[PDB]
Amino acid sequence: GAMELGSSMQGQLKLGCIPTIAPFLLCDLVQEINQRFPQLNLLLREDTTTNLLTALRHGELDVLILALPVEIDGMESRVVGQDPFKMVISRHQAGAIKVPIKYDDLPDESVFLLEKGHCLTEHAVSACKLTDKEKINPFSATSLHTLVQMVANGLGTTFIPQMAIDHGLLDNQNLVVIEPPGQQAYRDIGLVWRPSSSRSKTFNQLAEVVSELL
Amino acid sequence: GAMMQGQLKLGCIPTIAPFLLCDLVQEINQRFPQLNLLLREDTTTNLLTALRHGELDVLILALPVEIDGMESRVVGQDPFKMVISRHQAGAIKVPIKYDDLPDESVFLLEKGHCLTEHAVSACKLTDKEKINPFSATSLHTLVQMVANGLGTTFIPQMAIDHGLLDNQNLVVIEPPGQQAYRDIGLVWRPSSSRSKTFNQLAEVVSELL
Repeated sequence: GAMELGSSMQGQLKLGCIPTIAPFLLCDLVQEINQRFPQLNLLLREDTTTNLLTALRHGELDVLILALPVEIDGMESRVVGQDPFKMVISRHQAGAIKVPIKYDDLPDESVFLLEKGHCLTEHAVSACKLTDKEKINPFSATSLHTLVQMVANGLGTTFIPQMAIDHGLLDNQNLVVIEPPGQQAYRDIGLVWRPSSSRSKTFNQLAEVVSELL
Repeated sequence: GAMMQGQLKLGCIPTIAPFLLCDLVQEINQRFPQLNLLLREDTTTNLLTALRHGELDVLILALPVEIDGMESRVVGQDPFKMVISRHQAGAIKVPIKYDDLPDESVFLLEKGHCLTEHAVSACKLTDKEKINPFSATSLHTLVQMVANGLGTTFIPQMAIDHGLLDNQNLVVIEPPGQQAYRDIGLVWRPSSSRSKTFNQLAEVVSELL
């Protein structure tokens, strides 16, 4: 984009994204858009899932980038890729917890999770088969950065999306990336927008670019 | 820490937490092996309510702000910087003069983030027309818009040293301000019986700024 644009993939686009995707995925999306579609100014809103859906319905955003599945009511969605889940612990408790990790052998009030309202918590404990709630610590986190920082202090473990690890969220925090126990875990990444939109061809070309980054 | 002793719940604003607390945790894990730290990232106003009601023990805010008359200790200074994309860097001349920029080109965080207050004050931004009406909601998406080429903004130095601008093709610019910085302080309750623990933590943060 540019500060000044002159006279489908051109113009302005208001995009919403969740706090568990925006810091890690939108960095590479901007560099692709800067080169492929130079005259596409891209404005960004980072908010939780239900708030972004409200902003889309009220016409304040043109398209969303969410983690699926979530209740989207009547909007149109397109999955563009999958984002694996991993577990992280510090190297102080690397001997206190065995790999392959198993939930029932862990001490309880050790699994830290984000505040409800972040779709990551419900997606993690569903993709990863975390059924024993007593594992979960009562103190819930309010951001993904502070969630990793508590795990870096050795207070337990958590589930981290792969795109955050690829972006370097765990850098210099002395952590180990452990495969999640049980069954395979991941989350769907898709674009959400209203059916009453003439920019369907603009959203789908962008959905192809996001599909290449995953 | 594991699953200057015991437990401690700390609150920090979103413009400091993703950058400063990474080093603080790695320091505490070695300097005080049994201090467990629970973290709460929220705005300045909501952090003061949680500290006042006992939900949190010690805060880390960007001073100056109204802090309930609580106990505060400034532990360091955080410089400000201006950032632009490389493909828009040839169009903006440095030293920066605000009146030469195009209008609505300075993106800023929305209300509630104290970074917008401290930046426009320390960097002496007076022409409110130069600010784009579209307010940003996170420090990460704010940078990504500037990387897209929409304009410029003020970024704390601790975010730049942490690597927020990596692989974004951004240029760092000195802002026109003789004291363009902000103060990082620890806020806790005067009634607290752990000021011997809070002050010792204030020195570890002072070695990080």
